Amino acid sequence: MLTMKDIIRDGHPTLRQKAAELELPLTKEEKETLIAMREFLVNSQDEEIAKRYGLRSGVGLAAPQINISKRMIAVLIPDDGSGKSYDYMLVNPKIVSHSVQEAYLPTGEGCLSVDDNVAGLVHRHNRITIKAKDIEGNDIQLRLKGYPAIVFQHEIDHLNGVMFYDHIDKNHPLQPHTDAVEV
Ligand SMILES: [Mg+2]
Repeated sequence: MLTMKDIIRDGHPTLRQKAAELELPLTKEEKETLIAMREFLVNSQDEEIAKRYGLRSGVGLAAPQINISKRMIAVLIPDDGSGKSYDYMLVNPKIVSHSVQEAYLPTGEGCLSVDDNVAGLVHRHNRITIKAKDIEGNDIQLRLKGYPAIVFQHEIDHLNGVMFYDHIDKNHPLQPHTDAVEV
C-alpha cells in the first residue's frame, strides 16, 4: 500500500527531471507500480481508509511523485453528478492537440507533493486530445474538456518536470485571462 510517506515533496530533484518513456510491454513490476498508484487514489478518496492511513485526497498521481522517473500516470475522478467519471492508468501519455481557449479552477490547484497551498490561477487548455497506451499496451485516445482536461494536464506536467505553481502569474496571480473558462 502506498501512503503519504511514499510521495516525494517539492525540492526533491526527481520532480524536476524529465521522465523516461516506457518500453512496451511493461514489466510486471511497472504494472504493479501503476496499479498501486491508482489504488492510492482509491484509498485517498475513501473517507475511512484515508483517515486511518493519514491520506490527503487526490484525483491524479504521476510516477515521479513516488520517485519513479517514468512516463506513467493514474487519474481517478469520481462522478460529479453528470454520470461522467474518469478512471485511467496511462503509459506514455502525450497531448497531440488542444484548444486555444484556456480554462482554470477558480481557487487554483493543489498537489500532494506540495505541503503548503500556493495561491493563484493555473490557466491550462480547456480542451485536449491525448494519445497513450494502457497497462496492457493497447491504444487509448482521450478527448477531454474542462475539469478532467485540467487534471490530465497537471499529471502530464509532472512528467516534464513542471509544477502547477510554475504557471502562476507572480504580478496578478488571481487575474483570469480574457475568455478563459472558469471551471
Ligand atoms: Mg501534483
